[PDB]
Amino acid sequence: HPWFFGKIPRAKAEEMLSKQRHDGAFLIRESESAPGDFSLSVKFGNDVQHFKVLRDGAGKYFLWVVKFNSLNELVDYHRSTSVSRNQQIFLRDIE
Amino acid sequence: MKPHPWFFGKIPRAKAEEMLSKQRHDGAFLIRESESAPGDFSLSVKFGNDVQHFKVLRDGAGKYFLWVVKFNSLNELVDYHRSTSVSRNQQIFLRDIE
Amino acid sequence: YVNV
Amino acid sequence: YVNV
Repeated sequence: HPWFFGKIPRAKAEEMLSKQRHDGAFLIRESESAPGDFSLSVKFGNDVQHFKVLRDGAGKYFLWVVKFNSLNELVDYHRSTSVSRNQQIFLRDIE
Repeated sequence: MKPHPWFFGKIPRAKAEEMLSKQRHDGAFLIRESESAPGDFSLSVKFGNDVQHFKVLRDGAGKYFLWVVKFNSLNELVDYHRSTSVSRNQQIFLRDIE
Repeated sequence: YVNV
Repeated sequence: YVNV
């Protein structure tokens, strides 16, 4: 994969990414602070953001675990984030 | 404070569709207590000529969620985030280094 | 259910 | 990391 860069140091990933013109330009590298893990480095503005690639028992890959403490929060969240994976459905109050 | 006009308690799935199908804006929704699955909540939403239902999921900790999005490989995660933001507070989309 |  |  052309986005994988093996053991490039976090510092070098930033130098490299900081010279890209498009926000979103990224690369995946082996984590330096956490051996065995993977890190996603992405350009955005005058910064380079780093994300840790999370794993679970089943050995799955994900960046975030999005869950809610109440039905109230789940609802409000989906007023701006779609409830559907294949369609754009944003919750709107009945009228 | 005002009661949340989206919570309908225990009402038949059919009645929720009937009610929502009359709505004019996609997204009109309601939360109801499932009858077929006692103890669960269901989300009913209008979209086009249909009404969709989503089961509100839970985990051992009592969290509420509609989807569990994970991947088997890094490449699968990469493709997903080409069209879905990798950030929660910002809209950042992965795109190949040129 | 769409999600099940 | 932004997500940790």
